[PDB]
Order: sequence, then C-alpha cells, then structure tokens
Amino acid sequence: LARLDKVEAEVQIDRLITGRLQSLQTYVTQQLIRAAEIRASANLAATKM
Amino acid sequence: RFASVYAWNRKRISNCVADYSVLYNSASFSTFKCYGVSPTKLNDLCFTN
Repeated sequence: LARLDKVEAEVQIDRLITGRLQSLQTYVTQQLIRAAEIRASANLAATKM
Repeated sequence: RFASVYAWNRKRISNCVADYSVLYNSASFSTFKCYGVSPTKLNDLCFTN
C-alpha cells in the first residue's frame, strides 16, 4: 500500500488475503478437532469424579 | 551522446534527495513503465541505492 496504487495493489493484496485466510481456516479447523478431543477427556474426568 | 546497448552505461545514484515528479511529469518521455513500483508513489518512497 506504500509502493503500489490501488488498481495494482489489489492484485498483490488478494494473494496475501487468500494465503492468510486459508492459513487461518487451517488453524481454526485444527483447534475444533483438538477442542473436541479435550472435551472427551473432560467428559471422562467428569465421570471419574 | 549515449552508450551503445551492447556496452550499456551504468551510473549509481546515492546519498541524495530525489523528486521523481520532475522526471515522470515531464512531457518528453514516450514511455515510463514501472514494475513493482507505482510511478506516483515512487516519489513518496525511499531506497538504499
């Protein structure tokens, strides 16, 4: 944004948007899987209690 | 007189303050393409060499 004006910057920024957004989807997806596995240990410790 | 393109001249510009508007906004140039830099924001930017 300091080095290209809008019409050209849009081409570059969208590559960063999609690369980052796909990299954040991957984090959230794998946290959903981890959380669902800690939940299984919570439901286990709740009954060992 | 300029160089022959097989013996193309090179000069280093450094330790100075520019004003690329004096170049880009002049009427004489028939071509002023810029790659990875905008011709306008070029004048707001700064370089090592």
